[PDB]
Amino acid sequence: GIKILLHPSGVVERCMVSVVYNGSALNGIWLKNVVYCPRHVIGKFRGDQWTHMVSIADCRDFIVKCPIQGIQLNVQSVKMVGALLQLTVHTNNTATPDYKFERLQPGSSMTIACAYDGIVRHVYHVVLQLNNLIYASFLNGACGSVGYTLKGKTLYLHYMHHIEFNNKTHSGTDLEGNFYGPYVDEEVIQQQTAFQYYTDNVVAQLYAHLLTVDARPKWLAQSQISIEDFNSWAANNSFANFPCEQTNMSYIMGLSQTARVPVERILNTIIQLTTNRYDFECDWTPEMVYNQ
Amino acid sequence: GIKILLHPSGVVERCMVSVVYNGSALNGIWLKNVVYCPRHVIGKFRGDQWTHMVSIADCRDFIVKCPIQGIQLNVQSVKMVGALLQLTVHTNNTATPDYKFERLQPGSSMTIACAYDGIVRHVYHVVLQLNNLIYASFLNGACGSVGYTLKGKTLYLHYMHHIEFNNKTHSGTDLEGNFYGPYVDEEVIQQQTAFQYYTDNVVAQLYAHLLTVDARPKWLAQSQISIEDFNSWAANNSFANFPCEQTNMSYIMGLSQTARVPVERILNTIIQLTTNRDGACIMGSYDFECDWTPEMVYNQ
Ligand SMILES: *C(=O)[C@H](C[C@@H]1CCNC1=O)NC(=O)[C@H](CC(C)C)NC(=O)[C@@H](NC(=O)C(F)(F)F)C(C)(C)C
Ligand SMILES: *C(=O)[C@H](C[C@@H]1CCNC1=O)NC(=O)[C@H](CC(C)C)NC(=O)[C@@H](NC(=O)C(F)(F)F)C(C)(C)C
Repeated sequence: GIKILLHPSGVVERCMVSVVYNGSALNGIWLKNVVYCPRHVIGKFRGDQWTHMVSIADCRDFIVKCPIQGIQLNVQSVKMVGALLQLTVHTNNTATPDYKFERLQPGSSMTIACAYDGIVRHVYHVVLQLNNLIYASFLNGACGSVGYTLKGKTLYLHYMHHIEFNNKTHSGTDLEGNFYGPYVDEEVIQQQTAFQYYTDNVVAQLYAHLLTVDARPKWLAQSQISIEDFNSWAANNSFANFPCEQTNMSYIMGLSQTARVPVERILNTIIQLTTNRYDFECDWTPEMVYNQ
Repeated sequence: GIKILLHPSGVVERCMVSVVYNGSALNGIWLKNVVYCPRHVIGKFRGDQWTHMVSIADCRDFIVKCPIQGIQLNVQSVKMVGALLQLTVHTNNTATPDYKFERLQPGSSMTIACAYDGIVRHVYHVVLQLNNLIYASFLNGACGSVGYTLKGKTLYLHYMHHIEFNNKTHSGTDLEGNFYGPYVDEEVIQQQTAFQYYTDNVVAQLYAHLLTVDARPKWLAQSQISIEDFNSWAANNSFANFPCEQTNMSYIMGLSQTARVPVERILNTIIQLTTNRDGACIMGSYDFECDWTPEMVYNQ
């Protein structure tokens, strides 16, 4: 069948640590001799206050533990890189894998390893939406949880949790310390970009339905529409211009011959399905549906 | 938010191993000094041929390796328990956690750690259906992959994969060697019982939609139907008798309160949706999903 595929959290679990600073506690990941955690554990500051507030944070206050290895690390250097803190410790993590800090483009998926007190409690699947927010699930003390993927032996880190917004949305930074979207780690109302459907993922979801549930459903459109006529419709109906990624076409084309339904009909079905309308319609990437 | 939550797989990766027997390769789990793996690694036998074929199987032909620990295991004795092989090794797994073999009932969820060659490649979420099948995703060499849950420190093993049927459905045994349902590890057509929706889980899906997507969607029924009037309809529309588990009512009654929508409207919505859905996408699904359990939607 066709399922939402997640990446095994084992390599991330061995690197997770807990970071507690003067009553505030969150999570952090431990790679080589550096621990990466959100900067707001030292306090809730704004704008350019961070440089100076990090400069006076004494390392003896950074209590860092890695429960899965039963060792308490000692901080020696503290450096702010973006909106993250790089905590240099004496002990090198023997469980460090070959990794890479890869930034996500909107529409791509990743595995969140939701962690509390330095221990991963849940893992689940999210996709970065065009508003640069993820629709996830976090409670107090979850900041520092990472979103990742895996390509063979290499851990690809994409995300670290920072803040939750009113409409059940979440934003954080990449492991280089830069937020996704115009969002910051400040507890104020922040304007969001209007939502837009990642069209390639909507098309991938419908094809997954025809390949597993029903080869010919009733709501499927009988007539085609051109990509051009769809893209003119999409510019006024909050749908992204198709195709979002030119590299998704070889997947979608292969999916359409497997399903014996040209993408023109799927696009038309998307337009006809606007009668029936957060939404969760873009969790299925064309790669994940085609490869499996 | 309300998400499909999987259990962290690191405990299972440290215990996974690969078992190869005369060109046949599949996975296995290694707890204490015994390896568990499906019995058809020694051949594709039928009926009661297993006990004789296992008793003549040379332990020197079992090539067992644990790639995450760099250990190659040596098999002392082999005994068949149910449809599973228990391969005694000379080395105790140091990473063995406190575990328990717990058989699932239909309607309950578990995390599948899909492995190949002793290494888990994908983890995903499935729910045991009333036909005692799971709707999963497996290729050749994936047998031996386990489904599991975690309650704090104890690892709860529920399932080990053995066979895939034509309609993209999968079956296997619990870790005690007994299949779920009347299915066996033989490559012939086996009658499956008709599909039936786990009503408690479909109720939990619509409640999940009301709590994170849209509180008052256009397809939510305005009128109610009683549980009994629903169960009369359920017997003719492939829906289980509500409730499937009495223990789900404490969760469902909780979801009713915070959503300000009683379960009677959810049940009447289920009935209306079977005739006037026309492509509505509930919780990211164009289908009735049994993947959302009331406990998972209510707890998180
Ligand atoms: C870090 O672990 C916590 C966790 C939050 C709370 C539950 N969901 C989460 O992800 N993050 C914060 O408390 C964060 C601190 C800032 C200094 C970064 N603040 C928030 O997420 C707040 N949100 C806002 O005030 C908002 F931005 F206006 F939305 C709440 C109110 C604590 C959620
Ligand atoms: C063990 O690793 C595999 C897992 C399979 C491979 C394809 N998808 C899976 O989940 N088990 C088998 O290949 C199994 C071996 C028997 C001796 C138990 N055979 C099958 O699953 C076959 N299915 C049938 O013949 C069926 F029962 F009629 F459906 C196929 C045809 C190889 C899938």
